[PDB]
Amino acid sequence: RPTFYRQELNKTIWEVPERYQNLSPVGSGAYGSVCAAFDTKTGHRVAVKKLSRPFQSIIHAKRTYRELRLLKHMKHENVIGLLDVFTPARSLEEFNDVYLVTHLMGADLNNIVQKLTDDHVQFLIYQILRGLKYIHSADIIHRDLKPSNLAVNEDCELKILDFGLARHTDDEMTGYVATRWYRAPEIMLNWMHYNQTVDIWSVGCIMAELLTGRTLFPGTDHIDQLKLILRLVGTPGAELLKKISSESARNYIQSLAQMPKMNFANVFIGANPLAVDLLEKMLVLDSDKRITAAQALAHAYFAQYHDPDDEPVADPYDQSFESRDLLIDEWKSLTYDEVISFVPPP
Ligand SMILES: NC(=O)NOCc1ccccc1
Ligand SMILES: [Cl-]
Ligand SMILES: [Cl-]
Ligand SMILES: [Cl-]
Ligand SMILES: [Cl-]
Repeated sequence: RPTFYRQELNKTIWEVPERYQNLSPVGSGAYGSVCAAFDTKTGHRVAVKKLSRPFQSIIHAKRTYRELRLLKHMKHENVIGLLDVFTPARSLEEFNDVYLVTHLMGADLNNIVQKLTDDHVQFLIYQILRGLKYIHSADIIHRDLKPSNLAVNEDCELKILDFGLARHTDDEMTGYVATRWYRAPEIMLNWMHYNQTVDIWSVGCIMAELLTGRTLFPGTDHIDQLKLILRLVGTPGAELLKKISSESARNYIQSLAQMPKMNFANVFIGANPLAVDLLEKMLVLDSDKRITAAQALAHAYFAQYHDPDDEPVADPYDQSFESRDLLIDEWKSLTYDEVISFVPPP
């Protein structure tokens, strides 16, 4: 066990191993607090998050376990990775606080989206799809891909962030808000059971915005956003209408006048024809028919970067716990086991 030291950072008591030095606050929220630090063992600048109230309810305790399970699994160049997890507790009986450590990320895709060449868009979207092939191979769905969740460094290298965090509230999804502009229509409106194809819709929205500099579907509310979507991709045919299980949602959609799919070459004026082709294969209303991440990596738009021998898949991820019912202290004991069993990366 390392030696820990204590200090108070903006009304919070932080107790961390000696290896972490020069702590300084970076952010706060309902989730907890974050500090930047220097890791003397590895030489990295790191971000350290102290969870707030990790075991205060069954829902909170299960969420803490979920976040730790997801972060411990992710071992890919284009996905956030866990550098360390620790607790000052010396036994399960005194276990209360959880600290998570990752690389310090500077800019997200907002902080750049600058003047992006088509070569920049190729490389950025290639890296998102390489990370998604990995995530999807483990049956993990992100559900919240947007520019603020994509970290980028000075060399244009990209990582996908935000796994296992608290679900977005109803009020966070209301009105003229980027928290909804990238969501697939079937999850925005609870049309049906969704699956991993929801993430490819988000990639299409991100790629369009990198090419134009403008939000693709900046709706002022759920219904305005759906109208913007159907104007571009067309109203649904009877094939897709069958698959909408909500009779109420089906009824509403049929109340709208029918519209054909627009010509994407006239929407994305001047863009690479191969980029236009890929956007048409991502932004398909029927999720059954969207291109997958593994398929999109092989599209000609990425010929400069595609290497099928360096696009790895994930180890299997057992998420049977998600359907399991447990008491607060049982979720907490499961979390404790995962803290003490952590093996740092090479
Ligand atoms: N869950 C997730 O995707 N990231 O949260 C882990 C984390 C965030 C900031 C600083 C240190 C660790
Ligand atoms: Cl130490
Ligand atoms: Cl503790
Ligand atoms: Cl965003
Ligand atoms: Cl597993």
